[PDB]
Amino acid sequence: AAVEARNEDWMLGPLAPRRELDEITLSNGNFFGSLSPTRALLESEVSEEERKARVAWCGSPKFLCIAPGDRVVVIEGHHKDLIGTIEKLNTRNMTVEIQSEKLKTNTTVPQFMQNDADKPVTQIYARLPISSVRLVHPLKDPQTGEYRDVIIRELRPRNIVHDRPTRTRSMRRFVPGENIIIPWPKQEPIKREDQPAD
Amino acid sequence: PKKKTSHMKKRHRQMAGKALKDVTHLNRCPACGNLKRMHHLCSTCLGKLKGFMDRNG
Amino acid sequence: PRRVTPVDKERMVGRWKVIQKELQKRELPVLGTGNHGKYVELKWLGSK
Amino acid sequence: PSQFEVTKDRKAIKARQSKFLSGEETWAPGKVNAFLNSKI
Amino acid sequence: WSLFGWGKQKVEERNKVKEELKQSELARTAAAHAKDQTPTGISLKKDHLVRVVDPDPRSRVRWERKMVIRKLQRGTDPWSVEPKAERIARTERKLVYKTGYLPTSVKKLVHLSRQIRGKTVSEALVQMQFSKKKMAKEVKTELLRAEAKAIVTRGMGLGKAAAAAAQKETGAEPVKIQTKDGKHLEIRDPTRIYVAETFVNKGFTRGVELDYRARGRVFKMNKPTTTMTVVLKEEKTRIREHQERVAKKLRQGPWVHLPDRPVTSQRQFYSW
Amino acid sequence: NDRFPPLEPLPPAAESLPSPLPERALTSAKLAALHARLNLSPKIPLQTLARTLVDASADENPQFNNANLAFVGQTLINYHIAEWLLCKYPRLPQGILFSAMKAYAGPKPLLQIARSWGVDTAAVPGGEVDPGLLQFDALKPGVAITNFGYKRTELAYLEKFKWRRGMASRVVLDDDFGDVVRSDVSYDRYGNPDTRAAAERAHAYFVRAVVGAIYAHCGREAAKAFVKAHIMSRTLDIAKLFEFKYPTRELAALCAREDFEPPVARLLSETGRQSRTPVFVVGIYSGSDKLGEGAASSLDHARFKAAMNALKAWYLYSPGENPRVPSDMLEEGAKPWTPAYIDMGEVISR
RNA sequence: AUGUAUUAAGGAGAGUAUAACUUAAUUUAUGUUUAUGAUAGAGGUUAUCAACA
RNA sequence: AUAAGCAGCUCAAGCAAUAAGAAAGCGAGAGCGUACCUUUUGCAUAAUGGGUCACCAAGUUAAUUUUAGAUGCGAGCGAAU
RNA sequence: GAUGGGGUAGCAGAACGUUGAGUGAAUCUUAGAUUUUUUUUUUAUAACUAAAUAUAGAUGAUAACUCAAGUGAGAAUGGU
Ligand SMILES: [K+]
Ligand SMILES: [Mg+2]
Ligand SMILES: [Mg+2]
Ligand SMILES: [Mg+2]
Ligand SMILES: [Mg+2]
Ligand SMILES: [Mg+2]
Ligand SMILES: [Mg+2]
Ligand SMILES: [Mg+2]
Ligand SMILES: [Mg+2]
Ligand SMILES: [Mg+2]
Ligand SMILES: [Mg+2]
Ligand SMILES: [Mg+2]
Ligand SMILES: [Mg+2]
Ligand SMILES: [Zn+2]
Repeated sequence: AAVEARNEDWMLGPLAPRRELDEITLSNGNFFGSLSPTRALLESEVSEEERKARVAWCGSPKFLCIAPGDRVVVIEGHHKDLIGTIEKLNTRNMTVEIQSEKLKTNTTVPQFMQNDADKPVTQIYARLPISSVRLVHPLKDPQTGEYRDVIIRELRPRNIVHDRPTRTRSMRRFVPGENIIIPWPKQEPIKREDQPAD
Repeated sequence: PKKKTSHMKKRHRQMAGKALKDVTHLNRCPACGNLKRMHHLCSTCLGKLKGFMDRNG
Repeated sequence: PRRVTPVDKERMVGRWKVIQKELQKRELPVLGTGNHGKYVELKWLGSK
Repeated sequence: PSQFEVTKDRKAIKARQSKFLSGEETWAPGKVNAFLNSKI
Repeated sequence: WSLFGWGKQKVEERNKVKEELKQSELARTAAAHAKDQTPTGISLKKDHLVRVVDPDPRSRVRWERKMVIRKLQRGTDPWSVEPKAERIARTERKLVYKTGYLPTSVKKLVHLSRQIRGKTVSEALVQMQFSKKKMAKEVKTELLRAEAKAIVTRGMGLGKAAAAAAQKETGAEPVKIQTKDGKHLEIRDPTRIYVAETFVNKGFTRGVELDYRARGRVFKMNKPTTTMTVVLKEEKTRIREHQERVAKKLRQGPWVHLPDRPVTSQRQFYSW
Repeated sequence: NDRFPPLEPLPPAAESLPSPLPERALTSAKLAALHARLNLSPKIPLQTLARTLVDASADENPQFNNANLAFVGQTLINYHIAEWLLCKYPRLPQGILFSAMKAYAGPKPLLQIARSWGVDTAAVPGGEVDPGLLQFDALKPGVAITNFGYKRTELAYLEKFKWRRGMASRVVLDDDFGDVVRSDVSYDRYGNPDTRAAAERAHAYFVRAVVGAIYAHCGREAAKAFVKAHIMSRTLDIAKLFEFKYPTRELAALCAREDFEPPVARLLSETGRQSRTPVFVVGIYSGSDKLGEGAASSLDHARFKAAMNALKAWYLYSPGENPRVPSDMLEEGAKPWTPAYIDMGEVISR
């Protein structure tokens, strides 16, 4: 559709259509310039050899070395070289949500979960795969001692230790080649409460 | 049939004198002005007047 | 010594020096593919 | 096609049609069909 | 959010998507900021469309380089002329509309497309309202949708008020043309929409019925669905095509009594 | 870059010059082939043929441009055709003479002589282009050569108010073809009827320049042979440049002027009268002599056509196909000159 | 398809956390090594973020 | 829209490019020409076969025994240590 | 100023094309490799020129010579 929309803007000139005021495409049911929830949230399941490829640069699907709360830099797509903080971390598709206003994108809301006065299209935060983002952490200049931000291209787990009675583990992430142990981001534990039925 | 009818001899049978005729006997309705067939009653005014005589009488 | 490319032909005619100005004035990529990257819409969905 | 329930996208194209025909708004060429660098 | 996953999840998961949509509507809320959105909610900001309107900027950029080099190879040539196809696209509006899948056949609907061909949209709608065919009611609905697209998307049919002035305020003489078929028309509004072209195509198979004949024989009957395409144009296309036919008739020269016909046999001697 | 080194070694200050340098013409394969295509003598170096291809619109300098060669060439081409046309058809009307001079040495035929030599034009003038291409600037409006004709005081009125110009003043006031005298950049555009004129002008000036270089290097006699071989060898049906208004009246003034008895139209033959396509053959006879004959479908048209054929025969009188030219005398010793026929002029009638 | 190695009883019905399999249909423990592996965090359903024996 | 074409071939008017240059295509009109295959002494044959198009669909492999050409060794050759 | 020229059954010679393979960890490709089209040229079952559309850096295409065949279809009341 973009291959034909650009040839018309070239040819028609001052008669270029107003495609934003057009009806939906009955093939997929989307409006002009809007994605679909399945394609804007990246909730489509991926193969197991894909999850290992998306996480290849940061450990493995079961030893992931990136956590929510740590700033990352985008390295793919239109919004390249963008920097934001990870809000969510979907470990099923290996997709990450960055709550930046530049990653928003129109999406068509299905009418089975929308009132009759609500606008059909809304702007939601689009998610990215883990492979499309690298870690940004401030390091110290060994020559001058000045702190500056750098992009971490690879992470690997270190000092892994399991606790069989509790089925837990605690490891450390470091930068291969330079051996810079990067501390984990401040993660708040889930709030556990005592219910009346317990 | 002995042979298959060609594209020419089948197109003659289908469209030569079998073009749909445009209805030209259309007049407006005096009460409302809507287009109706000639010598015929308006379908939108018939129902409305037919329903207007059922409520009050 | 080397293959004559469509770029070489235009330089001989004289048209190339004008093309560099237009492409540069429009922010288009002269003799390149620019800083833009490969299509990733299908790659992000897990396409193989 | 005559029996399909008109959706929200078909109801907004009928309000624009009556706004252009009436004369309230003036039609103008589209500006978001494609992001070309020529802008002509 | 699928229709079969919306009920397979707990309320907490569902009630977490509503706060996402709710918080998305507080940022969307006088004139400069209210014109960046359509009534359907489509945000007309570049960053929000770049992912759909410009999915492949690496290929669009190179294609736009192909058209700029091809445009400078013509501006250099002193003998170049704008192609006839490039000059009409930027001067004459056009809308190609493909209807939905109609439950009929091609040999039935073909006669309903030849009836509205060449007629104006207003003339064609009056013939679908008073036709006896069952598919004429569907062609009247699909012709109203195409007209809405033409007026809104393409801008056609929006010059009436201006044209009505010249005819009456200035007592101007309207244009008189003759269609390719030969019908004489008198065009007072050159923006009037009409049905330039129209053709019917065949779609998927609606269904399959079984025909139980004698001797335990069965035959398959395919239920057909079909579509129609309408190419809507303004009356400026017919006023241009008529001037071309008239110019081609005044360019063939007049009829001469004694023409100079060629002798097409060459022989290596004189016969006179 | 490193993978694509430049095909032609050139200094960095070469894409800015208006035209390639003179020494660049000594390394181009297009000039060496163009020089050998026209069989030019080795007296004309390649640095001179290159100058002929640089139009004055690509270079404002008087040197490096066609301005001076194209002038010296136009004078020779015009003079050699003028004398040859007057010796071949001594009775041509002056308006037809202008049309026939323009039919041989005009911008239209000279554009075809340049295209028959395999002369490819350059897109835009620049120092980088090889000197073997005809380079000119078609977007510059004011480029023109110097002519002998003067500007008319009433030029504005003639165009605006349709004033009358005449055909006896055109010889002095106007140019050699009778026409009146003085009648950054963006390449996102299309051709123009004004640019097409500049394209015709550039080609004509080049063909004229080649004759200017032949004259300077090889001398007068070499230029005359070049014009005689490439320009005068073209064929033209001068009988097709005639347009008559009231020919029957003009033919009557002719016989009256020459003292011939009045012309009488006689019906030599006819067939198919009272039909859709009749044929009438009428012959115009001055006394017993038959001046001209014409056949047409209408009796009146046949009489008009017969009168035109008689007038064309008067004007298209040729002593010979290859007549002697007054220019044949100034060269090496030739036979004494014999006076050529001088006609009074075309008849002026009602 | 051939070769190598190992082994020497097979199927169905119904039910079940729809990768997980038998009304317990995701049981419970050991040892070792855990990024220099093997081939100093968050996470018990927002689960099974660990493989081998 | 006055015509009795296996729709090809030979001859060919004319139409066809807004513009310098550039005519593919369609073709009136004249003539020549009774599809293909199989099977037969012989088929336009009213003898057999085929609605159209796409795809699938037939002298191959093994052992054995020969011949020609080329080439290795040579009253030895090949095989094998 | 060489000689020769229809052809069924049949016999013989010489080639092209298709698929896969070796040389190949080779050559070429956003300065456009590849695009079932169109077009141009060459004694031409074939390749080539150009044009138009799309956009690939190799799970891409490829000359030349060679190797092996599930290798060439208007014909089987053939089959899908
Ligand atoms: K076979
Ligand atoms: Mg822990
Ligand atoms: Mg039965
Ligand atoms: Mg007839
Ligand atoms: Mg028999
Ligand atoms: Mg028969
Ligand atoms: Mg038969
Ligand atoms: Mg049959
Ligand atoms: Mg086969
Ligand atoms: Mg013979
Ligand atoms: Mg033979
Ligand atoms: Mg292609
Ligand atoms: Mg078959
Ligand atoms: Zn009424």
